[PDB]
Amino acid sequence: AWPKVQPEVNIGVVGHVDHGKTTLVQAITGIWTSKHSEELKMTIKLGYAETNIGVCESCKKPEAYVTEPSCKSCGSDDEPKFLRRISFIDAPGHEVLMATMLSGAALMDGAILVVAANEPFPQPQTREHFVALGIIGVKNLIIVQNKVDVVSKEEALSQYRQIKQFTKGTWAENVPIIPVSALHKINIDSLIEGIEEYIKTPYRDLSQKPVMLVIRSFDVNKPGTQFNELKGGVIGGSIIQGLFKVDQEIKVLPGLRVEKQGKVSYEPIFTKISSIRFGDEEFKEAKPGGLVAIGTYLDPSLTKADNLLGSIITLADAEVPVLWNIRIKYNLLERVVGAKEMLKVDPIRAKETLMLSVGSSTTLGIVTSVKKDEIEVELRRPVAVWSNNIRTVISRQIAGRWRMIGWGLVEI
Ligand SMILES: Nc1nc2c(ncn2[C@@H]2O[C@H](COP(=O)(O)OP(=O)(O)O)[C@@H](O)[C@H]2O)c(=O)[nH]1
Ligand SMILES: [Mg+2]
Repeated sequence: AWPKVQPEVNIGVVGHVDHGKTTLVQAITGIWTSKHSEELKMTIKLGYAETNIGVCESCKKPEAYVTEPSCKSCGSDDEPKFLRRISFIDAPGHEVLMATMLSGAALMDGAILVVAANEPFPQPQTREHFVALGIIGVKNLIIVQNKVDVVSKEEALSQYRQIKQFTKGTWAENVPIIPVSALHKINIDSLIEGIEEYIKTPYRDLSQKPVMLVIRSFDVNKPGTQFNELKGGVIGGSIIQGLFKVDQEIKVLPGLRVEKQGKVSYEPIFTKISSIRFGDEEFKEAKPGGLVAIGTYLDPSLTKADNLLGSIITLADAEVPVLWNIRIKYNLLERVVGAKEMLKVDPIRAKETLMLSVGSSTTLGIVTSVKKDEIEVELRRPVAVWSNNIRTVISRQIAGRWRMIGWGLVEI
């Protein structure tokens, strides 16, 4: 029947708070995103909801589209044609969402801009998310008009107009607008069809060296003491490129922090892949797409606290520079994140202490020199630079709190 494969596409869900991202994700997948549980909390709150997509050939559209191995909803006893498993990226925070997208933490091959039909468009967060979408160059964008139930058939009209006008003269000039109610499960199939049409699975260079982004780490082992029965540490993450295998030898970068009297260094952590799993199904290899769990032979202490948070996984023999001093070609956002006002950002200065997030990593840095849009930065925690223009997000000290001011590309 329907096979069991890992997800092959990451689709980000963006849009202003209370507009219905989580509800939309639940509509498509049937999963309520976690782990926010009770509102709480540098841990990366990110929900990964998965589902398979299929087409009921014997049905017409959009009803032919299903997420379960049945076509009964269409009226056929045939089995649907499996297409692909999808992974959705959802966030509890607007700040968290911006930091994830701008730092290259939330790898997405396309996205979904959630827009409430009951609020004036575009809301501030909708704008900022749009700029974010543009910057990281996700062009496969579906704009979703949500909450169409609490609005007259003619108010969504006005909204659509506003959207299409907002997009004219931009790259999103031709991106579609699909109206639905996430809450009432209305016209969701159409959105699946659209997801199939405008957000296609990209070609992936199987040759490139394997890189995993560690977005979490932990200890599976239970409270009752195993006593030598202990399962090794598990690392959760997203694979950027290439493939990892079971039993494959890998290393964690930068790795273990060592301090020899004011002498700060990092030693790569070497281990073997004991297991791979997406969801609750086990696998043999792991490619880009979706959130993976990697069973290792690590001592569960090294991984217990999301301790290897902000790290990178590569093959053990891979030549990846772990840099202490980096160069960034940066840009300043027009608005400080989540702030109401205008041009309240000064370009980067001399001895300034910043907070840089490169991927899942977060470290303090000091600017040593600054050209125009070219800054040299010295870090308290080095960064594994696995490609040329990997991205970072920049925060400076304002009023006793870290505030995102810009973003940039690392250059070597
Ligand atoms: N009337 C209506 N309400 C909705 C719809 N979708 C979500 N809501 C409500 O909006 C609130 C915010 O939903 P949520 O999914 O948490 O939004 P997000 O996570 O901020 O995108 C929830 O209390 C829902 O009850 C919709 O399609 N119609
Ligand atoms: Mg939510």
